Amino acid sequence: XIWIAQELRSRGDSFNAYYAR
Amino acid sequence: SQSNRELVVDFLSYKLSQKGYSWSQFSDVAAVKQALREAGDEFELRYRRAFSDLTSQLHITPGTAYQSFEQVVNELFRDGVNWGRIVAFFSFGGALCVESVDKEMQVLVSRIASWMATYLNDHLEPWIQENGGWDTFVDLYG
Ligand SMILES: [Cl-]
Ligand SMILES: [Cl-]
Repeated sequence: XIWIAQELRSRGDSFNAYYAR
Repeated sequence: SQSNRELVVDFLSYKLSQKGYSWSQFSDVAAVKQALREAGDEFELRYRRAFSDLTSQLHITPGTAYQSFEQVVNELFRDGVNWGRIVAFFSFGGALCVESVDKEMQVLVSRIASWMATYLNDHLEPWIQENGGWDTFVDLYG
């Protein structure tokens, strides 16, 4: 895992927020 | 779907190669490919610590590997899909593959590749096609 998925999700989202059109 | 499988193999092969491991030895079995490689490189460099967390907290073994993979990916995508989460997904599988080889569980490489391609084709493809397919990804991340 829960914590590992959470880490990946939050970082994926920050990455997404920067690059999203 | 065959193009998706080929995308998974391209990424995993690249990430293995960066660690000095060849696809031909360790698997028992173009603009999009390049964008994903670059996005993967950037994601992993920027959040290196998250990937050491993964290999320290989860001791993969062939018997528990599938259940653990599916639990991580299901939680990752629990409330939706976006490009950032997709990049995290590819990077996660890449890390798992390299970890498997380091730990002498290299039979898992082709299995992880299969689990990723299945998840991509069944569960991520609907969102990807609804959002302009992989060419859109190339636009934003290439
Ligand atoms: Cl941490
Ligand atoms: Cl959630």
